Amino acid sequence: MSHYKSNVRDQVFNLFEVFGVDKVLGADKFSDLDADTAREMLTEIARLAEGPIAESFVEGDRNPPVFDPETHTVTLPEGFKKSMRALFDGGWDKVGLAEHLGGIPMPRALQWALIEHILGANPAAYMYAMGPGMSEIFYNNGTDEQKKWATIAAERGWGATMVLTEPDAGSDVGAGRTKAVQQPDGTWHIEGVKRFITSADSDDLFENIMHLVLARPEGAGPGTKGLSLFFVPKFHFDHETGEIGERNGVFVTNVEHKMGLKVSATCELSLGQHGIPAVGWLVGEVHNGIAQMFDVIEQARMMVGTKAIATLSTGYLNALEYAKERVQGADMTQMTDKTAPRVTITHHPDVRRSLMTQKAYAEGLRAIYLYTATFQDAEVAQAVHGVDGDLAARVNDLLLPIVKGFGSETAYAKLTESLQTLGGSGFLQDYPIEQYIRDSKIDSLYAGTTAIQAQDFFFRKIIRDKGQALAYVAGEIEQFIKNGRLKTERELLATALADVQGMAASLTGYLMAAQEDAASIYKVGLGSVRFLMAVGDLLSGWLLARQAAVAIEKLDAGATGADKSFYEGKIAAASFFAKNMLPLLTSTRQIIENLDNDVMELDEAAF
Amino acid sequence: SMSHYKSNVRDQVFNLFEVFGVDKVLGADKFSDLDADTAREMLTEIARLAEGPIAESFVEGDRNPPVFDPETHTVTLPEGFKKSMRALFDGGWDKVGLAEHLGGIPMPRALQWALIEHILGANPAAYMYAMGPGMSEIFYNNGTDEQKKWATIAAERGWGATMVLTEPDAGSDVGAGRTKAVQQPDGTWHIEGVKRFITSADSDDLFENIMHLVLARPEGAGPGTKGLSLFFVPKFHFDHETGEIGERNGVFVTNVEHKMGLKVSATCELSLGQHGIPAVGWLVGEVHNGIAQMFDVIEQARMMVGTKAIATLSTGYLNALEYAKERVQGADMTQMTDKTAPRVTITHHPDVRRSLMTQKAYAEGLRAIYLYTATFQDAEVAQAVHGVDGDLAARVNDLLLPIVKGFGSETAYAKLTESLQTLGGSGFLQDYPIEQYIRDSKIDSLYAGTTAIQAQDFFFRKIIRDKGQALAYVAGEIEQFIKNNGRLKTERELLATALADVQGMAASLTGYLMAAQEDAASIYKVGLGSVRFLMAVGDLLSGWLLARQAAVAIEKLDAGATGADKSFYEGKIAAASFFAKNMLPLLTSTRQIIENLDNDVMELDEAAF
Ligand SMILES: CCCCCCCCCCCCCCCCCCCCCC(=O)SCCNC(=O)CCNC(=O)[C@H](O)C(C)(C)COP(=O)(O)OP(=O)(O)OC[C@H]1O[C@@H](n2cnc3c(N)ncnc32)[C@H](O)[C@@H]1OP(=O)(O)O
Ligand SMILES: CCCCCCCCCCCCCCCCCCCCCC(=O)SCCNC(=O)CCNC(=O)[C@H](O)C(C)(C)COP(=O)(O)OP(=O)(O)OC[C@H]1O[C@@H](n2cnc3c(N)ncnc32)[C@H](O)[C@@H]1OP(=O)(O)O
Ligand SMILES: Cc1cc2nc3c(=O)[nH]c(=O)nc-3n(C[C@H](O)[C@H](O)[C@H](O)COP(=O)(O)OP(=O)(O)OC[C@H]3O[C@@H](n4cnc5c(N)ncnc54)[C@H](O)[C@@H]3O)c2cc1C
Ligand SMILES: Cc1cc2nc3c(=O)[nH]c(=O)nc-3n(C[C@H](O)[C@H](O)[C@H](O)COP(=O)(O)OP(=O)(O)OC[C@H]3O[C@@H](n4cnc5c(N)ncnc54)[C@H](O)[C@@H]3O)c2cc1C
Repeated sequence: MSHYKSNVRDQVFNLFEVFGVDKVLGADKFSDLDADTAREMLTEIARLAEGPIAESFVEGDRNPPVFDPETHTVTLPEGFKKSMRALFDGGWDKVGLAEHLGGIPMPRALQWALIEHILGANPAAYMYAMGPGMSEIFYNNGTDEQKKWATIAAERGWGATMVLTEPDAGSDVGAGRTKAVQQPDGTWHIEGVKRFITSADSDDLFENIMHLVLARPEGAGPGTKGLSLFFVPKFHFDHETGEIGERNGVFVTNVEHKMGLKVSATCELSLGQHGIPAVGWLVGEVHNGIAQMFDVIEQARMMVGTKAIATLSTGYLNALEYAKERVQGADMTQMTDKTAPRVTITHHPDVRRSLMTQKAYAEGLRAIYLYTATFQDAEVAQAVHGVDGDLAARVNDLLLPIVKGFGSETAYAKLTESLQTLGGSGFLQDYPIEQYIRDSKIDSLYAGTTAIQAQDFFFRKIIRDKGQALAYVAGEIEQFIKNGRLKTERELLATALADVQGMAASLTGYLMAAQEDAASIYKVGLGSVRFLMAVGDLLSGWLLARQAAVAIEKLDAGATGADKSFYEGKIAAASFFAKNMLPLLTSTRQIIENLDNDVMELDEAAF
Repeated sequence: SMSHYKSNVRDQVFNLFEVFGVDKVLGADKFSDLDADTAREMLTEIARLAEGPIAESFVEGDRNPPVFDPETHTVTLPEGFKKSMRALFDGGWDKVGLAEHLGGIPMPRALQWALIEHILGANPAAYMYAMGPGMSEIFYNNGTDEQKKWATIAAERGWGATMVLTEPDAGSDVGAGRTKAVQQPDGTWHIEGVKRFITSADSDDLFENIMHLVLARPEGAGPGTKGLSLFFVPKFHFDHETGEIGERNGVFVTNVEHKMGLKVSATCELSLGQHGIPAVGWLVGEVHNGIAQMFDVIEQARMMVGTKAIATLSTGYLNALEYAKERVQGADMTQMTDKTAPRVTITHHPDVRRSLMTQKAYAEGLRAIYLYTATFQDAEVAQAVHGVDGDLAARVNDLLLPIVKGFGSETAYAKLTESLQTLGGSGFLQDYPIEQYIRDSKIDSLYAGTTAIQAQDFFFRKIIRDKGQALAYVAGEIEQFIKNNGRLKTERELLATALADVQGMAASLTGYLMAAQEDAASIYKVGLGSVRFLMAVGDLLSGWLLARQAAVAIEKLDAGATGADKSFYEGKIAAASFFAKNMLPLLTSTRQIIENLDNDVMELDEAAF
C-alpha cells in the first residue's frame, strides 16, 4: 500500500488496556463518546492516513513548494493539496476542538492518538491544519469581541501561524525587536521581519490566515516580559460576518530550502515593510505576550515529539516488513557450511537486535506521549491516576520536554537502525526511510532546541516546581518496582531509578553551589541534556515493564492468535530494554557526578 | 555553500610528524626521494585544491545530479563536477601512492591517506571516480605479465575502474552471486549476469575507458565465494599493445539509482552480455582465485570509506565551530536570571561547548585512528615507527580496518548530528553544508560491507582466526602507555578501566563462541554483542590515541610553545581529558550488558515483533 504503516492495535492497547482511558468515555465531558466509537475513529483516521494523506508524502518532497515573488505567495504541489482536502472534507482539522467551535469532545490522549496517524503519513498536513486549534487558543485568550472573530476563524477553517522567531532571536525569544505601535483607534501597526515561520503562506488551501505575532509595544521593557501577542490576519475581514476584505500588510518574502519536511512552507515573514501597515489586535487587550504564546508553544512541543515518535513507528514497521522477506546469508549456527540453506535476515542476531531496539523505543515512546496526554485533562487524570488538577498540570508540564526533547532525539537516532535493516536499499529514495530521517531531523530544532528542552525540564519543571511533579512520577515507578516473571526487570528499573535520582541530586548540588561559586552553574548546563535523556530512558523502561505486566495477565487469561503474539512482544521488549538500555544510565550518573569546568575554561581558540 | 570544505592540515602534520614520526622514513629506502618538507607542501597544496576547485562543485553535484540516458546506457555528469575532476587529474592526484613504475610518487600510506582525506572532505565522489589508477595497480599486482602491460596502459591513460560484486540477491552474501562466466576456446570468457549498485559503472566522458573488475562463477564451479573468479572486463575493447580504444564491449548500465545522498556518484545496474553483445572478460592472473583477489580491492574500499566518514565529520565540526564563534544568542548562564545581561556568542554556553568538544574529540580521535592504521600498511613504516616486523604489521592493519570502516562510519554520521544541532534552525537549511554531509555519509555504514559484516569480520577473522595476536599487540601498547608526570594520571586510570572493559568484552564473546561447541545457539550471543564490541574498541583506541596526543602536547607546551601552537596543544589536552571522562566510562556498562546477553530475543516468534 502506502509508505505509512500504522499501529492502531498498540494505541488501543495503551489507551484501554494500560491507562484505562475508556473509564472516562461516556461520562461528563465525554458523555457522547463511547469506547467503540473512539476505536472506530482511530481506525478511520488510520485508513485516511494510509490512503489519501500518505499518497502525497513523496510528491511533497520531490516537487516542493515554490515562492512567487510576483505575488508574495507560495504554491503547493497539487497532490498535497488533494491530501489536505481529504483531511478537511472529513472534519479532521476539528480533532479535539471545543464543542462550541464545532469539535467532538474527547480525551487529549485520544486526540493525540488520532493525530499520530497524520504525523506518520504526512506530518506537514497536520501543521497546515492547525488553524482551528490555534483559533481555539485565540478564543481562550481573547476578549468577548475577539472570541467572536475566533469563532468565525474556526468555522471557516482559516489557517494559522505562530510568529516568534527573528534572525537574531530564536532560542532567546526575548531579544525580538519587531515593534508594535498603537493607533488612535486601538489597533496596532506591527513592524518587523520574522524568520522560519511555518505555513506563513499556504497557496489557496484557505481563505485567510491568522498570524499570532509576538512584538514589543513602543516603550515596553526588555526581554520576553516586554512582549505582547497580536492577532494579525492575512486579510482584513468583517468582524461580524467574516467577509474577507482588503489585504493586510503581512507578506512572506522567501521560502527556505530545507533538508526535509519540504512541503511545509517555512517563510521569512515581513510585517509592515511593503507599503501597507500590518494591523494587529492586542490579544485579550492585555500585555501578556509570552505567557499567551506559551499556550501555543506547549501544543507545538507536544506535536513535535508525537511527530518524531509517529515517524519512528512507521520507520520500524517498514524495516520489519522488509526484513521478514529479505533472504540473505545462512543461519549463524551454520556459518562455516557454505552450502547451508539461505535464511531471511530476521534470523540474524544483529538484525533481531536492531529490530528489537527499534520496537522497544517506538513503543516506549508511544506509551510516553499517551501517558503524558493522560495528564492533559483534569477528568482523565483524576479517573485513571487519582491525581487532582494542580498536580496533573505540573506532571504534564514535567513530561512535555521529555516528549519533545527525548522523543525528537531518540526517533532520529533509532531511524538509523531502521535504514540499516534495509542494507544498501535503505539509502535509496525508493524506500521511505531516508525521507523519514530528513523529515525528522528538524524535530530537535523547531519548537525549542534539545538544549532548551533540557534547560526547561531542569530549571522550570523540576527546580521551580520544587520537585513535586518529579517526586510523583518517581513514586509511581517505585510502587511498580515494589509490586516473579518481572523480577529481573524490576531490579534493573530500581537501579535506573536510583541512577536518575543520583543525577538529579548532583545537578541540584551544582546549581545550589552557584550562589557562592557562579561558574558552578555551568556543570548543570553540561549535564542537562544527558539528564533529560536518562529520564526518558527510565520512563520508557518503566512503561514497557508496565505493558509487559499487563501482557502477562492477558496471556495467563488465555490470549491466543495475533493477540498472544502481540503480548509476547511486549514481554520481550520490556526485558530487552531493561537489560540493554537501562544499565548505561549507571555510567551516565557517574559521568555527571564527575563533571568539571575544564571545557568551560578552555580558550575558544583551542577548539 | 560553495567553500564548504574546511581542512585541517595542522592536525594531519601533528599526527604524521609529532606523534607517529612518519618523517623517520622520508628520505630513506623506498621514500629516498621524498623529504619531510615536500610531504608538508603536498598536504598544503591538495588541501588548497580541495577547498577551492574540488569543493566548488560539492553543492552542484547534489542539486543537479547525474542524468541517465537508457538508450545510450550512459550518464551525463554536471559540468561543474567534471571541471573539479579535471583539476584533480591535472594535479596528478589520482596517482597518489601509485607505484613509481605506473607513474606514481612513492610515499608512505599514512601520507597518501592524509592527502586523500582532503578530496574526501571536499567532494568524496570525486575521489571515487578517480580510483581507476589505484585499481589498475591492484590489477597489475594480480595479473599475468601480459595483463601487467594492460594495467600499465590503463594507469598511464587514467582509465576509470569499478569493483563489480553485488547482485539483487547477493550483497552481504557475495557467495550467492549467479553471474556466470563461459569459457571460450581462445581462453577469454563471456560474462553473463546483472549486477547492482555498481559505483562509477558509467562516468560520462571523464575517461576514455573503464576497467570493470567483475566477480563471476565459471560454469560448473562450486558454490559460495570459493567458486568465484575475478575478470577484467573493459567497457571498450582496446589494442593490447598501444592502448588504442576499439569496439564497445558488451557491458551496459541499465539503471542509475536515486539516492539519499552521494548523488553525483552514479550507482548503477550493470548488465553483462544481455544486449546481444558478449561481455568479454579476461581471467585475472589467469587463475581461479576470485574472492581473495577481490579482497585486495575491498580492503582499499573499506579504508577509503572509513577515511571518507572521518573527513566529513572533520569539516562538519569545523563548520559548526566557525558558526558557533559568530552566533550571538542568549545571556551567559552565570547571568541567566538577569534579563538585561549582555548577549553572548553561543560558544559561551555549556551545552554548545559540550557539543563542540564531543565533535572535536571524535573527529580528531578518528583522524588519529586512520593514520595509526596506515602506519601498519608499509613494512618499512611499521618497522621504523613501531618496531614491528612485516607479518605482525599486516595482521594489525587487518585488525584495524573494520574499526576504520565500521566505527568510523557509524561514529561520523552520529556526531554530525551535533554539528547540525550547533547551527540551530539554520542547520536544517541546505544553505549550510551539514545536512548534505549527513546524507552523503549515511551510505558509509552500508557500502563496502555493512557495520554488522565489519563487526563479524573483526571478531571471527581478525581476532579468533588471528589467535588474538594483533589484538594482544595493540592492548600491550595501551598497557605500556598506562604504566608510563602525573598530569595524565586521571586519564590513564580511565584508560585502564576502558582497556579492562574491552578485554572483558572480548573474553565474554570468546566464551560464547566456546560454548557453541556444546549448544550451537550460543553463537547467537556473539552476533548480538559484536557491533557493540567493535564500537567499544573504537572508543578505546580513540581515547588512547587522544591521550598519546595529549602527552606530546604537554611536552611541547612545557618546552615553551606560544601563540596558535599553544592553543592547538591546549586543545589536545582538553580533548583527551574530555573523552576519557565522558566517553570511556560508558564501556563499563556495555561490558556488563555483553556479559548478560541471552537468547530470549532469538527465541521470540517473528510474529511478535
Ligand atoms: C484541537 C485541540 C484544541 C485546540 C488548541 C491546540 C492546538 C495547538 C496549535 C499549535 C500548533 C503549533 C505549530 C503551528 C503550526 C506550524 C508548526 C510549527 C512547529 C514549531 C514552530 C516553532 O518553532 S515556534 C518558535 C518556538 N520557539 C521556542 O520554543 C522558544 C525556545 N526558547 C525558549 O523556550 C527559552 O527558554 C525562553 C524563550 C523561554 C527563554 O526566555 P526567558 O529567559 O525570558 O524565559 P523564563 O524567564 O524562563 O520565563 C519567561 C516567561 O515565559 C513563560 N514560560 C517560560 N517557559 C514556559 C513553559 N515551558 N511553559 C509555559 N510557560 C513558560 C512564563 O510565562 C515565564 O514567565 P514566569 O512564569 O516565569 O513568570
Ligand atoms: C595501502 C593503501 C593504498 C590504497 C590505494 C587505493 C586502492 C583501491 C583502488 C580501488 C579500485 C577502483 C574501485 C572503484 C570503486 C569506488 C567506490 C567503492 C564504494 C564501496 C563499494 C562496495 O560496496 S563493493 C561490494 C562490497 N561487498 C562487501 O564488502 C561484502 C560484504 N560481505 C562480506 O564481507 C562477507 O563477510 C563475506 C562475503 C566475506 C562472507 O563470505 P564467506 O562466508 O564465504 O567469507 P569467508 O569464508 O569468511 O572468507 C572467504 C574468502 O574471502 C577472503 N576474505 C574474507 N574476509 C576477508 C578479509 N576481511 N580480508 C581479506 N580477505 C578476506 C578469504 O580469502 C576467504 O578465504 P580464506 O582465507 O578464509 O580461506
Ligand atoms: C523548519 C523550521 C520551522 C520553524 N517554524 C517556526 C514557526 O512556525 N514559528 C517560529 O516562531 N519559529 C519557527 N522556527 C524557528 C525555530 O524555533 C528556531 O530555529 C529554534 O528555536 C532555534 O533558534 P535558532 O534557529 O535561532 O538557533 P539558536 O538559538 O541560534 O541556537 C543555535 C545553537 O545554540 C544553542 N543555544 C542557544 N541558546 C542557548 C542557551 N541559552 N543555552 C544553551 N544553548 C543555547 C542551541 O541549542 C543551538 O545548538 C522554525 C525553525 C525551523 C528550522
Ligand atoms: C551507494 C552504494 C554504492 C555501492 N557500490 C557498490 C560497488 O561499487 N560495488 C559493489 O560490488 N557493491 C556496491 N554496493 C553494494 C553494497 O556493498 C551492498 O549494499 C552491501 O554489501 C549490503 O548488501 P545489501 O544491500 O544486499 O543488503 P543485505 O545484505 O540484504 O543486508 C540487509 C541487512 O541484513 C544484515 N545482514 C545481512 N547478512 C547478514 C549476516 N550474515 N549477519 C548479520 N546481518 C546480516 C545487513 O547488515 C543489513 O542490515 C553499493 C551499495 C550502495 C548503497
